[PDB]
Amino acid sequence: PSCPMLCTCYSSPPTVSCQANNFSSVPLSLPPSTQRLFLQNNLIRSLRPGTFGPNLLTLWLFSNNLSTIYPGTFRHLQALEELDLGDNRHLRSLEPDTFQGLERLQSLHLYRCQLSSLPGNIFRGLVSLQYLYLQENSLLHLQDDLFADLANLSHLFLHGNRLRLLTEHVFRGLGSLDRLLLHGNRLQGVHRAAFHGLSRLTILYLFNNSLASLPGEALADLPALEFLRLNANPWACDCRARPLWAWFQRARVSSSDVTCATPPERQGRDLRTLRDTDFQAC
Ligand SMILES: *[C@@H]1O[C@H](CO)[C@@H](O[C@@H]2O[C@H](CO)[C@@H](O)[C@H](O)[C@H]2NC(C)=O)[C@H](O)[C@H]1NC(C)=O
Ligand SMILES: *[C@@H]1O[C@H](CO)[C@@H](O[C@H]2O[C@H](CO)[C@@H](O)[C@H](O)[C@H]2NC(C)=O)[C@H](O)[C@H]1NC(C)=O
Ligand SMILES: *[C@H]1O[C@H](CO)[C@@H](O)[C@H](O)[C@H]1NC(C)=O
Repeated sequence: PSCPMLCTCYSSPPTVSCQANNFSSVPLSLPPSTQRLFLQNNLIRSLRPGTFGPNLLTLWLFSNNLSTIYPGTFRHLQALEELDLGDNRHLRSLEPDTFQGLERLQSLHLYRCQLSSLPGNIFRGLVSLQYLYLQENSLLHLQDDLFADLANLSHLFLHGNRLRLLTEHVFRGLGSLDRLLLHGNRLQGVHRAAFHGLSRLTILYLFNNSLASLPGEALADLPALEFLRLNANPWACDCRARPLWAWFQRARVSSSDVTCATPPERQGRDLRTLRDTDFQAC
């Protein structure tokens, strides 16, 4: 059985290229030796157990039409290092054990799949994961401990969702994280301890959200921070600004503008142009 129907196969490494055939299902008779499987740009609707072989290292399923990944689909892909399920606009939800088995996975792409929520334990056990792309879904909340096992995660992209709050332990377990992108949500509130333990984080984007203030304790929990983007938020330059203002007095970081939206008498000024005297009556 040497190459799946309408695909092209290569031997070093063992690769099966099945891109752009308008397939409705994953082709049959995948050689067990296959390490790279390229199924992007098809119209595949469902995935089931018994479809993928155990030697896969790379599996690209982006730009398909997936709506259901049945239980057990990925369970025996112990070796898998990269899984891209991005751009499946009707996917919508994932069952809680979808990634069980994938303890060697290093990159997981879930961008643009209409996810509105995730199971709280969906990323459990993904101890190898270094890159997780969840941008441009419709996510409304993230639970505490949603990433708690992801000790090696370096990039977490959550921009372009519908998040309103970051809770106390939403980022617990992310001790290796280097970049956290949360721009283009609707964030209104960040818990004072939401960034606790993010000791290696160097880049934080929070621009284009609905933040009127941010707690001073939270920036202080980012000792490694190098670049912060805070622009396109309705910053309140009243007594609420004092902790962020104070942090910026000491901070050595690159930053965007932090433009006051309110009160009218400070609208348009940068929050760093305020002086100690402006906060004396707080
Ligand atoms: C892409 O997947 C979507 C969602 O499963 C399909 O839209 C469903 O299509 C059937 C028509 O056969 C309807 O019963 C459902 O109302 C549709 N659901 C939604 C949410 O639109 C669509 O047919 C699929 N297209 C291809 C080419 O695979
Ligand atoms: C601010 O962020 C939002 C994402 O919430 C951006 O908005 C919308 O953004 C685009 C249209 O301008 C489209 O790509 C989307 O279909 C639409 N999405 C949502 C969820 O509303 C908006 O562009 C961002 N603004 C800037 C200047 O970056
Ligand atoms: C798949 O490929 C064609 C031709 O390039 C594309 O335009 C078409 O819409 C796709 N097929 C189906 C069945 O929709």
